[PDB]
Amino acid sequence: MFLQYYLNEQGDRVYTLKKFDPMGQQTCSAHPARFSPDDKYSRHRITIKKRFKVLMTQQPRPVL
Amino acid sequence: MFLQYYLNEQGDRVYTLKKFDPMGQQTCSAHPARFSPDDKYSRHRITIKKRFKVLMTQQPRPVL
Amino acid sequence: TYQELLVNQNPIAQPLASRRLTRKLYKCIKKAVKQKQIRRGVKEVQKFVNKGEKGIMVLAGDTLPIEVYCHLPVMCEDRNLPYVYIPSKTDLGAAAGSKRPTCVIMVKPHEEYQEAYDECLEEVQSLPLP
Amino acid sequence: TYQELLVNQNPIAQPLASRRLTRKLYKCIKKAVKQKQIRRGVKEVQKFVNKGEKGIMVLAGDTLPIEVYCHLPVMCEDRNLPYVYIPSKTDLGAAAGSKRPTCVIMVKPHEEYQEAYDECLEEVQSLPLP
Amino acid sequence: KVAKLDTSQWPLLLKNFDKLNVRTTHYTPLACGSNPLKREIGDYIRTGFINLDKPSNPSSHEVVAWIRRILRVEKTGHSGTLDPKVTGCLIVCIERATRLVKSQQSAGKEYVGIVRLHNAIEGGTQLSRALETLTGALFQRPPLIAAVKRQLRVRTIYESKMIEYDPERRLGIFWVSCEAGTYIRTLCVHLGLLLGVGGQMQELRRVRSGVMSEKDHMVTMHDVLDAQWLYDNHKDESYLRRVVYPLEKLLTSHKRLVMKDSAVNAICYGAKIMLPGVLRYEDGIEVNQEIVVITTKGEAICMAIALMTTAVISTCDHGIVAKIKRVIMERDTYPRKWGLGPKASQKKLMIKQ
Amino acid sequence: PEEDVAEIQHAEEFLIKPESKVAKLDTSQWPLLLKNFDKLNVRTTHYTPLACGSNPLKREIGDYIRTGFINLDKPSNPSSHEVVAWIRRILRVEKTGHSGTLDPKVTGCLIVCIERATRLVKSQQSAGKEYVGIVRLHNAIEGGTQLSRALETLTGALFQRPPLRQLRVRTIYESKMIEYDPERRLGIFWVSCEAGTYIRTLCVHLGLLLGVGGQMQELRRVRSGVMSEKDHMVTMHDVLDAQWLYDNHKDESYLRRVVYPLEKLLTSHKRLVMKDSAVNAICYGAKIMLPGVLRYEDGIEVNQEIVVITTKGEAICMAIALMTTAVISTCDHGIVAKIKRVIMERDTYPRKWGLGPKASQKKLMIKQGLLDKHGKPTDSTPATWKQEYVDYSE
Amino acid sequence: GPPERVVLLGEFLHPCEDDIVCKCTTDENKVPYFNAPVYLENKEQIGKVDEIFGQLRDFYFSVKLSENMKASSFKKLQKFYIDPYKLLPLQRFLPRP
Amino acid sequence: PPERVVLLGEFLHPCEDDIVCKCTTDENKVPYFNAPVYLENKEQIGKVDEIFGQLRDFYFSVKLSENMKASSFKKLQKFYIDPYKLLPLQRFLP
Amino acid sequence: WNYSFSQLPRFLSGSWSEFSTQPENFLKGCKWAPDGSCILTNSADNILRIYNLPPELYHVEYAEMVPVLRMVEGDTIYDYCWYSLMSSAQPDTSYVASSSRENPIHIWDAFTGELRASFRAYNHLDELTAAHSLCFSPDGSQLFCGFNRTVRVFSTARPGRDCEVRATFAKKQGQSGIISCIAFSPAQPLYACGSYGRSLGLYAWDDGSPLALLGGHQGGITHLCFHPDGNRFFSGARKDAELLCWDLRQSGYPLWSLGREVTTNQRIYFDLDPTGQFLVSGSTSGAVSVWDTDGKPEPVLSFLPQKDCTNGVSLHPSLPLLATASGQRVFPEPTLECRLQLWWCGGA
RNA sequence: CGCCUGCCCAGCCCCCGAACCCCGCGCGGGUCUCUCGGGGGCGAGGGCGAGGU
RNA sequence: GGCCUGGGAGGGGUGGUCGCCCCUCCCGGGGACCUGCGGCGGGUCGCCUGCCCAGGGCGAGGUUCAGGCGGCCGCAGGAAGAGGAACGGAGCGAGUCCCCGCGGGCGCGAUUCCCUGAGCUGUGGGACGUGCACCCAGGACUCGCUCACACAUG
Repeated sequence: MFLQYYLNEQGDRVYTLKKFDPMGQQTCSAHPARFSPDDKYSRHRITIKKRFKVLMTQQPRPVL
Repeated sequence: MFLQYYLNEQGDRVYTLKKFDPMGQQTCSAHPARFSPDDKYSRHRITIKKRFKVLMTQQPRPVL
Repeated sequence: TYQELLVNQNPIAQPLASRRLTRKLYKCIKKAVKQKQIRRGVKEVQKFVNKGEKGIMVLAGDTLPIEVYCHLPVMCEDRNLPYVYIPSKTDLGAAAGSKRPTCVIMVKPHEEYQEAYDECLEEVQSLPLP
Repeated sequence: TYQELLVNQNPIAQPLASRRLTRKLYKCIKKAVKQKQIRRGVKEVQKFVNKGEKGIMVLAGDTLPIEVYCHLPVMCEDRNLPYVYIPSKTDLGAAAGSKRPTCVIMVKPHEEYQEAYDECLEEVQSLPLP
Repeated sequence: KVAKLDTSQWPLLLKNFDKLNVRTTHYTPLACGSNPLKREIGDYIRTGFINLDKPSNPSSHEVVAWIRRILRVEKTGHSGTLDPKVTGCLIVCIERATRLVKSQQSAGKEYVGIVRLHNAIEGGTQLSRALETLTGALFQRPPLIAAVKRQLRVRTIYESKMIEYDPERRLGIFWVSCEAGTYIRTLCVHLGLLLGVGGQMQELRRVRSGVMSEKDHMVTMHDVLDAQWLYDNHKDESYLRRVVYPLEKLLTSHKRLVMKDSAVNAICYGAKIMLPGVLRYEDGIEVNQEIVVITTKGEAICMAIALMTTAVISTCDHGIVAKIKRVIMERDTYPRKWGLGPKASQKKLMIKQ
Repeated sequence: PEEDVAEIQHAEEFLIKPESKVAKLDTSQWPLLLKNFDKLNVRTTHYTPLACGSNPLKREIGDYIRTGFINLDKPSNPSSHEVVAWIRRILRVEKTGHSGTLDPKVTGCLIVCIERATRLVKSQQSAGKEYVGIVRLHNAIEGGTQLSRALETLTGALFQRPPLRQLRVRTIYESKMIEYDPERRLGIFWVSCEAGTYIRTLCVHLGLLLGVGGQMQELRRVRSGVMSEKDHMVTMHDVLDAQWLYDNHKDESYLRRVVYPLEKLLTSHKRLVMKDSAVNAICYGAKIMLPGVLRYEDGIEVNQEIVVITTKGEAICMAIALMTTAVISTCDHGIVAKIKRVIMERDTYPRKWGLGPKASQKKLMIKQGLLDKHGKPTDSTPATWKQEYVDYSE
Repeated sequence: GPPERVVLLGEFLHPCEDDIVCKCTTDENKVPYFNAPVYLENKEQIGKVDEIFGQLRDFYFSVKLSENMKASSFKKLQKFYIDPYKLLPLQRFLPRP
Repeated sequence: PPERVVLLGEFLHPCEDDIVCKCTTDENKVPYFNAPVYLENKEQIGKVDEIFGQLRDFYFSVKLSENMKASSFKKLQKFYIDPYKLLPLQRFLP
Repeated sequence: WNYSFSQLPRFLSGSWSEFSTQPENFLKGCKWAPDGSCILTNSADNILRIYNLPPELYHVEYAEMVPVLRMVEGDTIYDYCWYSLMSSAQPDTSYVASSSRENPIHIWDAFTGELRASFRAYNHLDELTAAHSLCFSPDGSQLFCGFNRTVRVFSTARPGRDCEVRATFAKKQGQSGIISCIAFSPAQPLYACGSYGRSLGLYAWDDGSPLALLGGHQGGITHLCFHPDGNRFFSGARKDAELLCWDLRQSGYPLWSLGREVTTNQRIYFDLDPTGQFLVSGSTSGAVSVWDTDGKPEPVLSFLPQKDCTNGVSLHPSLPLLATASGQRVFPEPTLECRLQLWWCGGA
């Protein structure tokens, strides 16, 4: 997978083929993680996402 | 009993087993004083709590 | 060492005894315990102040919460009994030959330490009152 | 370079290995690569930890998205395995003897290099919680 | 000086009233009510509650008995039992505030307790993991009572935290946030089984009862006795007015609906809350939602169930905004002012004519 | 001073004073189809609300999921049909659909509609879509200006053919070059296009037009109609975890960040607020007649697709406007719109047609034998009724 | 007496004060009766279900052992079996619709 | 062999084993898939495999017959088709 | 070899260094295993320690003794004991019972030092109560243990909460207080319970029915010993000068009184010979006193192990070895190390 | 091929080399889809003249 | 699937204003309310009907799952003009359920009533006298009494 990105000042994705930003830091991979329906690590993912305050519920609420 | 506490810098109780807090002061017991309904020392408690400016009526009034 | 205990004092712990007066009071308690002439608990001290038994009532100035013993100062002022605070409850218990602390002790007078008792009594009554 | 790699870091990448502990871990991995004791990638490490193996699980702190390997920390805590985050993904793969980056590897013990393994293990066991 | 105060510093249910949606600004004020904080001491106590710090010897029903001797009132309730040796936050509702006990008893509690383990564990992290395991919806057997075997039931533990661990005495402080009716003694037994060493709850203290906590407004039993004494002997209310708080403080989380003075007495007699009497209404009123209906002086009239949403109120011109759940205010606090309105007058006129 | 504020709170009297100024609402922050509810033109305020439905955001969790969708970030192994089948299995739900088939190795925006939101899938499938792909050229090029010129050339209404059928027309609205790498002969392009545009085919045509030849290396969908990759986008892990958290901790919080009500897809459309009595009639397939219109938005035009909503902000149906805004404001009677697609279930709101004045009049005349059994005129009908009553069947 | 058949109740985890803690692994996540006899696959009674605890879909149970049994006897991941009439469905404990 | 032939398009730069051609058919008429492409003398060059570009101005690639080579054709060299394998824009446009 | 206190006991190695880890540590008795293989010691650090019989005895200077096991409790250890029918030839018999504050009665394996079993005593509220005393029956089938106003009887075969409860105080009548010690008659089918409430009680083994209730002592009773005759037995108390001699015949009143200095709230142990002729006891002063039981017991010897309280004394069942445990609670003032010791008491 | 063991084909994951591409003056240096070769892990989709009850 | 059908005008052939066939030009028609669900849009050996020689085979048709990606057919619900400015409430009391770990809690007296126990414990533990106050309040259902039957006065 070649497609990478870095976030703009506006907040949107700037797509790129390079593995570093103009400002030095690493570009994230554009594609989401692989998923399989047999996954039984929901407890595990939630447990540590709570610890570091990165669970989706704990973020600022969206504008509707 | 076993539960003690000391106050942090924003006035929250910080519970602990240890008799001294991290700054070397003694920790208070978490539990209130034992009460008797036949207590006849109401005059006496008001008398010296007024004297040392620690009666509840002399404190800053709560914001509601 | 004394100045470190001064951090732990109550809102109501006055008049606090001087560093040397604290030492005199402990030595008087040791002699009174040997003679079987003290009362230790609030439970006890309160009972015999009600009966009207005289003595110097020594209080621990780091007692919390204050509701446990803060009635006793006024009970003494009703009957003109001399009372005084001291830095710590652990040392007050230690003075009576005990590992556990206590928040109040009342020392009764007796012949064997009458001069030491009167020396303590004299300085207690001389203290400035808040 | 170590201090520069903190800019690239991941929200969940703690406890992070120190500059010196990172150096010790790479050399323990390289020794384990020669003896073929390591297990590389999520699929293998997840399989072997579930199967019943024990050792030290070295995670990469540059990994994104976190969903690829954020289940592994708790898989260790269920079986009391030690784990630690090192700064880079590319360095982990180079130390593991691969020409691609890698997000996680598990180092197993061996009689050949127990001195270096013990220095890492005890230091990693000692790491404070965030 | 009230003119200088921002609306965010107005007391209790009048706080941030300008951010409620305004239906109409016109009504005829009546000299009937007071602000809940300025109620005459008798009425103030009869509509009030105490955020008590329960002592460690008596049962919670003994404590509320003692409070109703002291204050000289006929009714009290108590926001969930604490066991005889347990201390902490016990909301004691007095008289007309006892209408609110179900809302207080059903609220989420928080506890700080000590578990004693019967053998050594590896360390504090192992206890911390067993607490994470017993987060979420748990099975707990309710204890036997009068030889009546209650069935296994489910209770949620929202959060858990391992505060301290002492390997010498094998003692561990824990903090638990949980649903009402959770057995913390049972939690410590399970926490011991999960570790494999065994365990018992050494000690317990409730640090929160829904809206009230030990952080603010909490008083001991001595304050309650002492405040009453000062009122009895010196005719000073000051101490009582810091021990007892008006029941409006328990309702500050609820969505509000402000009513005209004309409507107040009608609602107290059992009339449904109609839309022509609504002055202001909060954002986020939903259908079948429990709301608080208040006067323009901030007094709670009733707990009501909303039959219109916020948006529906904005569009309509008449009709049932809410039905009553429980009337708080007494009848004839305000005068009868119903039947005087334009449509209601027209109805009675056209029946007569 | 904090203490000075506390002292004023207990000393001085507080009162919501009477005023003569006009009561002005602010509905700019209200959720979804209730946003700027104040700005809609008001026909009438006089009706009886029913208290049956809910605000879309605050439906009970079962009803919330059944009337909702997921802006999914599709993972790179499975097919789009397999992905929605997983979501159907996870949420323990009967039916699921999606906003456009992404190929197995393609990622990005896939609006997965759940149960009763699956009535919108045709509208979502026809919506305009944006892609970010990588074209891999078989031979070298002079520079990235040439590949940009090829994308400039293929901006417009194009001929296209499916991958391995008939020739088809597909418009590409806008195209752009993000960057090009001469070493590995890969070029990132972004394209906005209509639904059903084949991007594999576009990459081949870029290759032929340049002369070097080429194919699609990889693809990602960044937009699917109204939803984008920076708008509430969620992964398959989130969907699984949010359901698990609801199952094991009884916590709906995570589900309500994952799933959104179908009304969020319809926020672009012009609104027509119906009276609560008219709602279930329209769900049964009635005409949207003028007596039931409470409010109507500015700038409705003839043959425009409008969303018809309740007073609580629920979507009843998508509909085609027969009257303009100006006509609705001035006319006495008529058909305001006709149904395109009924979203809301039957008997969500109760069955309250035939109770009105003019409807009850017609029922009475049929009972009296003044009209026929099928509501049609006779010779005996009064000239007042016969002239006034404009029967819409005609 | 011995039941006609027995269904998988759970697997052995660590012992705890002379009774055995077991992870529950029932089909359809069914919950055992209190004091329900626990059998090994040979249909020999080892004990009775004492405690039931943990999350709804990942719960444990302790087993008060029989007169002749010892907690040291059991090995890790050893399976235990229950009379299927002495289970209840999970739906019972889940909230009313 | 065709009865008669009509212009198909002119030669554009070659591709890998194909020749790309810009269409210049009368009234923009679109050629059929797999239709034989001819020279001015009715000698078949190849067969039309792919058709692409905008509806008004579009291109077509020709899969060459085995004898021909892509490099041999001159710049703007014209190519032909039988008129029965052409289609109007009005089929595709609406 | 046979016991003889015609001469002062000769010193044999003891342990002092490990007890000095904690400040103000002190021993809380010592007990030989009933086969005579090793000695068990309690201490104020809440650590039971087992020391093997010295190899240098059978093999002169002896090195400082080192314990083969340390088995840690998390709270004050109220009582501890060897299994009644222990033999070092059988791993199934070699184990140590131990009770502790707010904890179950733990059973420790005497070879490996692992927690082997747990007996648990709950009150009517289902809260765990700790046993203040422990005693195995002379068959080794049952584990008797004392609480406030009640003895419980756990079956040794079935470890757990299951127990036969025996109330000693019913409707303000019977033996009151915490039952601080149990002991069984070698010959008769009975057991004797001492309490911190002054009284002694005798009870039938099979039923738990009271046979007698005896006064005598002026403080809380701390220890009991039956003579190998079966008729005669002895008792001692805290803050009480007399060690009272009793007899099952001519009951109701103690036959003799033996003086010893006890000025603390301590369990100052005493022990008989295996033959039953001598009786040894410790003291708060330090002086270990010896009496010949064979009339009133005649004073034979008094010697001083150390300049400190001798809380524990234990006599070896086969060999002439006296063990002595030392130390006591130090009381503070506003602003010698304790030790186990062995002693040869054989004849010349 | 009822069952079990073993072998072959297909599929999935990891490492190395060659060709191709890029840069410099037959040579040197640096990357990556597809294709070809080698090594490691894994049979129940298909086949088997072998072994066991 | 090189769509289907009717009328008028002109030219050619054949037979007894008339019938039939072919070509060219012009014009009309292919209808049947609204909504929801399902099926068709080659290849599923899983079921049924039919055909042939508790079994086997088949170029046809159909139902329920699985797979692939507007038009027609079938079934079901409606045949809808959109009502109602007191509807049908409250507060108490009782019976029955839910809730529901509650002999323990409090005080005083005398031998300082005993006790710094290694036993919790003097900010409290116990013994004996003695007295005292606790064991509800809520919610739901059901059958009474009281107060109203209220659209909220520009």
